[PDB]
Amino acid sequence: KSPFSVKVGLAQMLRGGVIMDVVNAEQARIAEEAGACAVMALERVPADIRAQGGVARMSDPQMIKEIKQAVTIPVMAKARIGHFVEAQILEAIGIDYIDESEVLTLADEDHHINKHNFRIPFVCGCRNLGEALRRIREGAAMIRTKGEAGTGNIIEAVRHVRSVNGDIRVLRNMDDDEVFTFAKKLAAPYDLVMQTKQLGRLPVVQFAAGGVATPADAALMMQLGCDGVFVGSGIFKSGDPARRARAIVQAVTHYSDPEMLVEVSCGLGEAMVGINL
Amino acid sequence: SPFSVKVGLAQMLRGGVIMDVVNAEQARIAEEAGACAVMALERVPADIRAQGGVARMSDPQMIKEIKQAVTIPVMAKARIGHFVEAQILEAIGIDYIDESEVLTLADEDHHINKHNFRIPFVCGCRNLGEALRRIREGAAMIRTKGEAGTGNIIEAVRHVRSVNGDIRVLRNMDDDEVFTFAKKLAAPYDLVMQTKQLGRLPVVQFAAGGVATPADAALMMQLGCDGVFVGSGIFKSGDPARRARAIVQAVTHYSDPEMLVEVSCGLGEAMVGINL
Amino acid sequence: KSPFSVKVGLAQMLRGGVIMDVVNAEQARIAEEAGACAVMALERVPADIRAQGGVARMSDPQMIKEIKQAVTIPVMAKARIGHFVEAQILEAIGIDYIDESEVLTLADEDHHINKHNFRIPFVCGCRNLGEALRRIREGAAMIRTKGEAGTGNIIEAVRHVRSVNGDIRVLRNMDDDEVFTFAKKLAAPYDLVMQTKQLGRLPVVQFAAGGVATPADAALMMQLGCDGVFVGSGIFKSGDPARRARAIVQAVTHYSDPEMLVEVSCGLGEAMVGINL
Amino acid sequence: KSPFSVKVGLAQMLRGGVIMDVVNAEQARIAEEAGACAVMALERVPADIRAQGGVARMSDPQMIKEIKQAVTIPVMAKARIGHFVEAQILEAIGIDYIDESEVLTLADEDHHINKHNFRIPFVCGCRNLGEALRRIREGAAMIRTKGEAGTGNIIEAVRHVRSVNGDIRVLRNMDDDEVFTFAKKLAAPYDLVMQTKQLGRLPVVQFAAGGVATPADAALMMQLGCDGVFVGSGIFKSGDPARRARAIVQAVTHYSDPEMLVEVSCGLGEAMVGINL
Amino acid sequence: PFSVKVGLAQMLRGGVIMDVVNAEQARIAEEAGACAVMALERVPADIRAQGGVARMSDPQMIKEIKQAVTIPVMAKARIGHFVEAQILEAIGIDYIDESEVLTLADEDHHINKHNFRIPFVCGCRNLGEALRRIREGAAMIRTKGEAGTGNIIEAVRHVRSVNGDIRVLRNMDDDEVFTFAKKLAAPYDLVMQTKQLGRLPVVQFAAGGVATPADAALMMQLGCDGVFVGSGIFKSGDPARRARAIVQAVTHYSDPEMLVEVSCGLGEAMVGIN
Ligand SMILES: [Cl-]
Ligand SMILES: [Cl-]
Ligand SMILES: [Cl-]
Ligand SMILES: [Cl-]
Ligand SMILES: [Cl-]
Ligand SMILES: [Cl-]
Repeated sequence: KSPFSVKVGLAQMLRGGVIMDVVNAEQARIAEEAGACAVMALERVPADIRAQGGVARMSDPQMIKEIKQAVTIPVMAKARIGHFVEAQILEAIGIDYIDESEVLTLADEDHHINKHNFRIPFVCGCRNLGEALRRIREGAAMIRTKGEAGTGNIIEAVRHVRSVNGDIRVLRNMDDDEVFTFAKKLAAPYDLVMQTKQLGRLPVVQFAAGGVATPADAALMMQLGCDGVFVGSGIFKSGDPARRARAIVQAVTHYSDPEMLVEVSCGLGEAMVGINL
Repeated sequence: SPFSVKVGLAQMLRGGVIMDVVNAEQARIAEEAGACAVMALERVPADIRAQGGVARMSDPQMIKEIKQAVTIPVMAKARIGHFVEAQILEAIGIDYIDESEVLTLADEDHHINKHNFRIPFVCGCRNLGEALRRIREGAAMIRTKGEAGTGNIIEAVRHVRSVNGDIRVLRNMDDDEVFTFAKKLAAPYDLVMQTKQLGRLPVVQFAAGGVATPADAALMMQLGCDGVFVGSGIFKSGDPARRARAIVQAVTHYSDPEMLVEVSCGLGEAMVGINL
Repeated sequence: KSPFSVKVGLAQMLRGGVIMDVVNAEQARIAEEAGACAVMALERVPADIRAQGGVARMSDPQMIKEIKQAVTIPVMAKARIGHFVEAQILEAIGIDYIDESEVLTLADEDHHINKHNFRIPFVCGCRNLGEALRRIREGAAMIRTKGEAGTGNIIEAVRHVRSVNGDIRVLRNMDDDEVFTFAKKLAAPYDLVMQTKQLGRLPVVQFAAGGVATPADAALMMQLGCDGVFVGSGIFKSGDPARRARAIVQAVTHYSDPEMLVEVSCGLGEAMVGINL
Repeated sequence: KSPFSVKVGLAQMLRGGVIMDVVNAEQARIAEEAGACAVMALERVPADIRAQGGVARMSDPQMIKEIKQAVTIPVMAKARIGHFVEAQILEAIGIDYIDESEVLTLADEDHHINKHNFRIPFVCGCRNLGEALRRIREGAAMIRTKGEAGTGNIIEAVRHVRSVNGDIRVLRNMDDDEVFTFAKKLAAPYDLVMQTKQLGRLPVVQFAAGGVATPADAALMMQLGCDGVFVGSGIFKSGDPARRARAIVQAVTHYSDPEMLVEVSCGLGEAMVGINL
Repeated sequence: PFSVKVGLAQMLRGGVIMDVVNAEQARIAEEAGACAVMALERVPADIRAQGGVARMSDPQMIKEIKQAVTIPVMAKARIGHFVEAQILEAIGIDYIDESEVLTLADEDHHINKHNFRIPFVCGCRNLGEALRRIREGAAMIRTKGEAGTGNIIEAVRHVRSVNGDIRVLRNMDDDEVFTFAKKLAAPYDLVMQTKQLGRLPVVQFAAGGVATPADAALMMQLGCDGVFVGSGIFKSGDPARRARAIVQAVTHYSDPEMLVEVSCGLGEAMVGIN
């Protein structure tokens, strides 16, 4: 198996999981104790990046090391889009995944990181199938929806999931002779388009992200065909994070069980208020 | 059919007022004033409008508290397209789901597939095409969208006259022209024809959005509605129990001006609202 | 005589009069004592509706009953445009006229009340001859100018009076064969256009309203050919309402007597400040 | 019976008929022998007016007298729109109807003839219900569709018939309170709009005209609800002009009988070629 | 019943329908193996070139064609001209084509085809249009293609559009079908029927610009049930030969050796217009 396949295989172990944003070791422990499949180490949640502005960069390696030592589940961290040196540093710290993330301040407007130059697997965002496939061709081993970051509004995530999955379904029964033109119109590599056609799904793990605020939101993403979910702001910017954390984890595990969804949602305290754009 | 059963259930609400309530005391006041059902929520449309934020399905705990406090039917709101919010609501054991545009839209392109549920749904509309599209998706009851949270009836009047006006056009239309009419409404032809034959919407049809006074409520009834929703209009007024009873009576006695005078007389401050 | 003629006849008794807005029984008494020909009962004057905003509706029947009991002159009250139930309620209270009024919040954007379904006479606003005739065909028994409400600026009333009267004068000597096209261009019913031509004036009583703030303003409206005037804000939002009320009444009665106009205007105290749009 | 009701009654005798354009007495005789209910005397058919251009006016009274003497059925003739003196002349010749016709050169861009000043009944064209009602208010006793003149293409006639009849149907069940606004939007007299509502059809005889080239076209107009048809150009250029005339007459009389329509259409010779605009 | 009319048209599957202007041509079409003939007084290439108003053909010429052959006879009525259709039905022909090559008679409404006993064919350019025509009572659908040019480009476009949207619909999330029906402006029930069947619920032919055997076989390889040919045939050295070649191309559409043979030495195709 190729080095890319190995990275793809590693991310498959996250299936059925919730990845939680954490700003310190206590939060990392709460996330792990609630049953998160991984933590995403950062110095500012997307809701605070949105509200405060400023330039948002890779976190101090010291804070990332503190998180990595506090838990036994995988640790991810964010690098700015195109900032291949930030990614070099992260990889050298010994974390498990890099998220080349649009919630940080864009560092390169025209090019993403060449992810094939790394041993560590990367996650990238997308809003549509063409974007997902372009990120994979650059070497992303996992894809998430961009959703809308820091608002608690699931609308954009739903749009992106339906866009990606919808185009995958179109591709499945398409006349093979029309696939060349479809690849052109997606601006995506033809070989990856054909692989997606043969598989009937994205050739890497696909998670939802952006605006998941409630257990209902998380389960909705799973019922729409995601492999798992990222939660950022939605937890520690809520009234009771440990309980809310557990509730989201349970919602993802038991996504097709309305009785369970009722139980975990019942009396959950204040959700993040967020912002309607 | 299971659809015809849901549609038959909603018929009991004809002649009624459905009231928004935020707690059990309010649910009791609504029931005692003679509401035909209550709509459980954590924020009235006037406060959603004023405060903003993302508005979602209410905590199932608060909904259970309301459902235990009254013996009339309980409805609750789910965001448009949020089929999992609807699954949760159904699992709580309430009577109706309102797939509601006053909450924050969750799916810009698709509504809930309401036929996948046992519980009946209410949906909003602004015109006949929209009403028929919602019914085809499985709505068992339709309301006007009106304008939410303003106390201004103008939009509800516009929507009621739009829906009823197109129904009246359809009634005497040349049959050969109905195909093109269905196309122009972007509505399913079979439901268009059913509406033509019936001379009205094939489900219960209520007014909603901006009903603030007994006069407003009776106006909606005189324009041909089966009943009215009231949200903000009550508990954001000076005396809600009194105002609640007055709206109920107005709907029951909608063609009786002497009664309308009596229930409107000395009612205290209506919601101030907003001219948008 | 037809029921419409009876209503028209009843409004003719207001000719030469001033109709005053009043918010309580004391004000109604002051208006009556100053010689108003009728009072218009309401919970908010147009200057306060303009300043405060909010939805403005039919007044509480209790306050209207209190006004009706406090005076022996006719009582009018306002209903929102198109709100035929508000009008039903007013008629059932036993007042003398309904004003289907644009100073309240519009209830029906496309249709006015079908005024022929009522026994009580209605007043409606207009800005031009076509609008006046459309209101009359719907069953208005009296017409007023819309003017500009709540500003104390007479400019719009003058515009509307000159527009209506000017088109009436055009109509008077017009070639009969051209009247069909004129009716079309006014979007007014041909029969009412011809009746106006034969009469040489509106077939109902015509009052000025909107922005009448001084005795000079009131007399100007009368010299321009109005049958009487409405005053709202212009009085009780002035420095001394009882004196100002009397002065306006006298100005309307003695509109062509400059010596009298001087006397009633002399030392009148502060007029409403208003707003120049 | 008002003088208008008498004119309207006279035109009702044409119901179920075909009116044919004729340029001389021989053609008038052929039209009558084929069973036309009336003839329309003119010096140029609409297909020649279209092709040649020039100013098209009232026909020479000599040629109209020659036609009127050649037949015992009613004789109509055309006057230019607004040309009330052409209409005076026609009436003084002693013909039976005047067509105030848009196929002649417009004489008054803003005003039609005041048809109430004449004893003779008039026919006017329309494209929609508002136009029809405006012509009737001016005194038209009969209405035809304008269709498209001189092309042999029935599309416009169908459009106009469906427009008029469609709006009549809308009007029939409309909320009475909404009829005022409907009259305004049609720019039509309210009283005539209400009369049409009560009757459920136009208050005068209504014929199709413009582009009727075949028996199928004629019967189509009748099945769409017309009282009869005008034919101009569609007839007289033929192998056997008399045969096409008879076929159209039979089609109108037997409009709901497909077997009869087959028979009269079978082997009819060349129809007018016409023009697709 | 509608299902009877739809069943009848299914017999035309694997066929070529040929435009004919007289009885000799109808005989040649039948002898060459056409599954039906379309009677008309002017081919679409002459309608295009000459202009004028184009209407239903004289019933006499239609009767002459119907007597000359034993295969089904179709004829054209103008869009919305329901009386032309009444007349055609009364002559006793087998199908009516409510046709856009004739001059449009109603800009806003088609014939209400359910009021007739005879099956109708209608044109389309896309799936929404096809479903609307079917709901009005069409028992068979054809591509509009481009009429009277001999250029297959528009037929290819329309076939790919219809079939492409059918394939999209087949594996679409059921919850998304309501919005898809709205966007097609098509009746939801017919959209769902199409989804369940995986094809149009009536027979679907290619038409417009089929000029060669290669064109005909291309339409079959793209998933059509058969083809219409108009202009493409009768102006020829040996009209009978081109007719037979197209029939054979449709029957043997996946056999390149056969396609070579029938195309070899065929004489001048219609010149047409780009
Ligand atoms: Cl940025
Ligand atoms: Cl929203
Ligand atoms: Cl307003
Ligand atoms: Cl002209
Ligand atoms: Cl009138
Ligand atoms: Cl055309």
